[PDB]
Amino acid sequence: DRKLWAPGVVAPEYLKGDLAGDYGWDPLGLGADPTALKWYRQSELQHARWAMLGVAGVLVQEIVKPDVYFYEAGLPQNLPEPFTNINMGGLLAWEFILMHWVEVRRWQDYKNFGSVNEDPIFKGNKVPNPEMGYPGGIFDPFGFSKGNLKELQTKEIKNGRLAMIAYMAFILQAQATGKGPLAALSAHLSNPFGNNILKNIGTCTVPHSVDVQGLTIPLTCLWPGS
Amino acid sequence: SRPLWLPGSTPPAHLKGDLPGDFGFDPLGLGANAESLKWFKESELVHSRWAMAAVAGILVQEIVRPDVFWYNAGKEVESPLGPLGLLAVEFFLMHWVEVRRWQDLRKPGSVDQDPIFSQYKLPPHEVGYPGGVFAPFIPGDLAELKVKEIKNGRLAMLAFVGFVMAAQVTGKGPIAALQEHLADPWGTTIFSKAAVVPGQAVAPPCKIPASVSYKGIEIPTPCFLQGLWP
Amino acid sequence: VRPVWFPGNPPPAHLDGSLAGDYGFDPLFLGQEPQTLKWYVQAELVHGRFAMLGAAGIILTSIGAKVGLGFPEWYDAGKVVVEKNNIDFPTLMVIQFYLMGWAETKRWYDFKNPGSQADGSFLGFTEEFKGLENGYPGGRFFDPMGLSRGDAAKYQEYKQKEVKNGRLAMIACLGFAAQYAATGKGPLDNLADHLADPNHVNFATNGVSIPIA
Ligand code: CLA
Ligand code: CLA
Ligand code: CLA
Ligand code: CLA
Ligand SMILES: CC(/C=C/C=C(C)/C=C/[C@@]12O[C@]1(C)C[C@@H](O)CC2(C)C)=C\C=C\C=C(C)\C=C\C=C(C)\C=C\[C@@]12O[C@]1(C)C[C@@H](O)CC2(C)C
Ligand SMILES: CC(=C/C=C/C(C)=C/C=C/C=C(C)/C=C/C=C(\C)C=C=C1C(C)(C)C[C@H](O)C[C@@]1(C)O)/C=C/[C@@]12O[C@]1(C)C[C@@H](O)CC2(C)C
Ligand SMILES: CC1=C[C@H](O)CC(C)(C)[C@H]1/C=C/C(C)=C/C=C/C(C)=C/C=C/C=C(C)/C=C/C=C(C)/C=C/C1=C(C)C[C@H](O)CC1(C)C
Repeated sequence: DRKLWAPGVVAPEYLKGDLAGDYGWDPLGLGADPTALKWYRQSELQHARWAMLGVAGVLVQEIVKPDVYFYEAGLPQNLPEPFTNINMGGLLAWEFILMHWVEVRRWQDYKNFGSVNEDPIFKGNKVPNPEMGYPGGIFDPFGFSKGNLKELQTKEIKNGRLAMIAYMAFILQAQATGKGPLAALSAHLSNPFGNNILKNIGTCTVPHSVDVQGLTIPLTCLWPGS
Repeated sequence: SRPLWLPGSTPPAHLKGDLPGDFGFDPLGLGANAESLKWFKESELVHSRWAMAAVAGILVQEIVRPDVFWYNAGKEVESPLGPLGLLAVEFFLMHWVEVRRWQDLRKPGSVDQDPIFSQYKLPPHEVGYPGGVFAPFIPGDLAELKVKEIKNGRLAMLAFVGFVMAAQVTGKGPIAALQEHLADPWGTTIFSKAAVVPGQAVAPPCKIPASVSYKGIEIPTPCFLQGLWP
Repeated sequence: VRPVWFPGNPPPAHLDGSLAGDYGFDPLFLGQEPQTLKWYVQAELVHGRFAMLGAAGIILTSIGAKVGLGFPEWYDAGKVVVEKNNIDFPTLMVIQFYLMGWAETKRWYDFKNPGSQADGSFLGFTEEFKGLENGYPGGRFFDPMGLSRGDAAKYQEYKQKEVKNGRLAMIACLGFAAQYAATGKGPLDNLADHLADPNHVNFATNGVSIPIA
């Protein structure tokens, strides 16, 4: 648990280093209930893993093509060649049902741990689920677990938190200047005194609405000022 | 340890796997009362049987008469026996059978015997499950068929509302809507036809007129819940 | 130990936690007597019942408007159904007062005598108008689904949920009148006006709510 978030801070009582990435933190009291702390642990794992996917998508799609921009990459005009100008309703239907399966299976792993491990169609092999939020079994096709799980668990949480801050960076260094993360890094390395946080905060390059095949999306920045 | 509607869940205390089709699904607590659960079991059986007969009717009526449309099939049938003579015969012939079934529900050990052919009496059956003469040559296990009837019946209850909400949105019978979904799956869903965003709501247009003529006096056809649609 | 409307202040003595939706909100001590409180529980319930019916009425008939149907607004639906349908108006009012004077005086003499209204003096109904408790009549007519019997803890949950939805439907019905006396248009037109521009189309820019515009 040691080496806390600040040098002179006493850790809370419910943060004795059982969970990984535990730094005596929560200066807003949110983890003080245990049933709330397990759910907030699950949501930190969810935001961490989806944020790692977000970072490794945004800074790889401009590696493979630095023309399609990741902000408007959700527009049907910017989809690739076998999916260009697809009906987004059918795509949203695919995603809605295929995620309402998976997420409700994970949710019932939260609500009753151990009751959701079997393949329900093929009543055979289970998933060996050692602790909540870490199913494994078929989610470890390479078997990097069954070793020091605490070590890799701390590694996952630290890279995940860094990727959460990185992805909420990637959006805000794209709302202010309308430029991708490696492209904003190159814009900083061009002139590192007029292409910084100064004279870029205060403008919002996001348009107010974009017609996606008939729908207008409200499209807000996270600060005021266009 | 029976299978459930949601596998990790716990079924409610009033649902103990006794009845067929009991998969622990009653989240609103409607089957808590024991007296009311009998009425609800009877109405699930009757809704399910009418829905199975209706789904088979709409499908067979489409595969033998593709010209005429089942939502309009009560308008163009052109029977020789008049419009109201059909409704009078149906009224008396159904007000008989339904009061017989209702009196079976109220007092089960009351209504078995044929009143005009007194040598014929129905055997002491279970409520909702008459048998005897309604059921000749029953194949295999009666509890297994009693589960299969409720499963196919729940599927057909969902299928009839599927037929109605297809035929009010595309205006076509439920193979032609299936031919829409097989000719272009990505653009013939309900999420393709409709979406509501905070700032505008794109509902699908109606394919049912607000009235039909039908021999003088006109029948309003409410497009179910138009406006409340997505 | 129970949640209160104003944290910190203790709940008053006449208001221990046994009613549905109790949060200790009586600063004016109006229900200090047990029988006047017994009457105001009934009053809060039936105001909540009519306000839930009314709020669902306004919201459904305003989803009917603005989408394209022929429904009017809720402030215009009084005129359009006595003029589109040839309905003489004071007879509709007197039929409403007859039917609801019957249904209300039955309840008004259930409050004055709880075991009454059940002796078959009506058309042969004995247990159906028995009344389970204050503001929760039950029986075969007022609970045909039978949710007041079975699991009692879920019935207490439904009691508190009824009181919660009834409170915010009373607030909504107090708000529809203020949205109409301030703006002058439909409530779900006011919602889409607040959604098309979240700023500047709120109450503080209506010119009426704050006079210091
Ligand atoms: C939404 C993301 C999220 C969630 C749910 C959590 C949840 C948790 N974190 Mg965690 N964390 C996150 C992001 C998140 N973290 C990020 C991005 C960092 C890097 C700064 C950290 C760094 C961190 C440390 C160092 C530690 C934790 C710990 C904890 C646990 C106890 C604290 C608690 O109860 O908070 C519950 C949290 C919530 C209910 C979410 C509230 C969010 C508020 C409402 C909004 C945030 C304000 C603002 C918008 C943030 C700006 C971000 C932007 C500038 C990038 C809990 C499991 C402690 C732990 O592991 O103990 C076991 C611990 O020691 N976290
Ligand atoms: C109206 C027809 C109807 C009726 C009366 C019942 C009655 C019953 N069902 Mg059943 N069921 C139905 C249709 C019906 N079902 C359908 C269509 C499905 C498929 C989804 C199921 C699936 C199902 C399962 C999986 C289980 C039951 C069970 C039960 C029993 C206990 C639950 C209860 O109290 O229900 C009382 C219910 C009612 C009185 C219906 C109230 C209707 C309200 C007022 C409106 C509902 C609106 C609805 C959401 C609209 C859907 C629109 C569209 C999606 C179709 C009870 C005998 C359990 C059982 O068999 O245990 C014995 C059980 O495990 N049902
Ligand atoms: C596939 C659905 C299905 C299943 C499995 C059952 C099963 C059962 N029913 Mg049931 N029933 C159904 C549909 C079904 N029924 C429908 C739709 C109705 C309304 C007409 C009824 C009316 C009904 C009554 C009134 C009675 C039963 C009884 C029974 C039980 C014994 C009879 C038997 O062996 O049936 C076995 C059923 C089958 C093997 C299904 C064969 C289906 C064939 C292939 C024809 C289907 C297509 C056909 C063209 C449809 C048109 C026919 C008709 C509508 C004109 C058993 C539990 C009796 C009972 O409970 O006894 C105690 C009883 O008295 N049911
Ligand atoms: C959502 C609000 C709500 C809730 C949670 C309840 C809950 C309760 N009511 Mg109550 N009630 C309400 C609204 C509500 N009521 C309204 C608006 C009225 C006036 C019409 C009444 C009139 C009333 C009476 C007269 C009695 C009850 C009784 C009960 C209890 C048992 C019945 C039950 O569980 O209902 C469960 C409720 C639901 C599952 C929610 C309703 C389901 C759908 C979604 C509502 C949709 C509304 C629809 C759009 C418009 C329909 C209008 C209708 C007139 C046709 C329980 C405490 C009985 C009781 O306490 O017995 C002792 C009793 O005697 N209530
Ligand atoms: C999930 C997430 C992002 C996931 C993003 C994804 C999948 C992005 C996908 C895409 O980009 C690609 C790949 C390519 C694009 O073309 C398409 C899209 C679709 C756009 C970010 C979470 C980001 C989440 C973040 C940053 C959370 C930050 C929270 C903080 C810092 C709060 C801390 C505290 O609350 C605690 C924890 C405890 C309290 O006691 C103290 C305080 C301080 C209050
Ligand atoms: C988490 C997140 C998700 C965004 C999802 C979106 C936008 C989905 C759009 C999803 C768009 C979708 C589904 C579009 C669907 C279009 C469809 C169906 C097109 C169509 C139609 C209709 C409907 C007209 C109907 C007609 O008859 C047929 C047809 C074909 O013509 C975003 C978060 C943020 O945006 C905030 C909240 C704040 C920002 O500042 C920061 C970030 C973090 C970026
Ligand atoms: C009584 C008895 C007795 C004796 O003993 C013997 C005998 C005689 C044999 C018997 C009889 C019986 C019977 C009659 C039966 C019947 C049944 C049925 C009908 C079923 C159905 C059943 C049915 C069912 C399930 C159904 C299902 C359906 C479905 C899913 C559908 C779907 C769909 C839809 C939505 C729409 C779209 O667009 C398309 C589709 C895709 C098309």
